[PDB]
Amino acid sequence: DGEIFYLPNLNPDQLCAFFHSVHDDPSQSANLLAEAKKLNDAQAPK
Amino acid sequence: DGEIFYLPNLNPDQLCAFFHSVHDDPSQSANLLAEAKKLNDAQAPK
Amino acid sequence: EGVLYVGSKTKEGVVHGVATVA
Repeated sequence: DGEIFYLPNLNPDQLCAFFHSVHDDPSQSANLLAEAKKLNDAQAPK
Repeated sequence: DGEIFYLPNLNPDQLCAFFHSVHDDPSQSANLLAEAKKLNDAQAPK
Repeated sequence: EGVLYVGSKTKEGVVHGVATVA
């Protein structure tokens, strides 16, 4: 029942933005989560 | 370390404040934790 | 069908992750 994907890279605005689209319509969640992962990956500050 | 906590009942906007306190003040991410879990506690019982 | 806001209480003390529920 679901797995976890942490996005410790994304700032509050980005982070909040992910579920904002999701919660409006949980169908795109997987897609959104992806862009979250992808974002996390895109900027991934070490 | 790594004590997972779920915020299913909180909405993007509810969670918004959490990051804001958390990223602005990591020094209280636990006291902040309390608040999100508080909020997730607050609105939890529908 | 959705994603769950999850956090993990760690060294930094709170990470914002997602539990994607199918």
